[PDB]
Amino acid sequence: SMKWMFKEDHSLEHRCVESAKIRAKYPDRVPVIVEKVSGSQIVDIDKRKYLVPSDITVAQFMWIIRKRIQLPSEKAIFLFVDKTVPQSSLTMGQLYEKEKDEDGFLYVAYSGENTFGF
Repeated sequence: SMKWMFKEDHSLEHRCVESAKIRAKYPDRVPVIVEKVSGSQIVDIDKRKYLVPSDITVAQFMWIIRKRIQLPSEKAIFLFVDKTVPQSSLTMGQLYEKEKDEDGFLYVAYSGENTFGF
């Protein structure tokens, strides 16, 4: 189970306000929080917060993260949104609706292994 440092760093209200602010200013983009699955071997990521157009796919977003942590192409990465790996043909906008947190953000976990959940 993920202990999100973004959630320990900011209160529920804080997160609710800021996500609503960013969604009002940029309604065609979805706010994303990215943290590494605890105990996974993969390198930690330098950038945690992401504002991405709802027109891009999950496969495209994964490339962004892969490139961010400079993961070799021959190494796997798996995204988790609430213990389940999301469909790569899905758009971040479609994905936002189904998996958005109570606070208005989309939380994405990543790992080098899919032993984490479903």
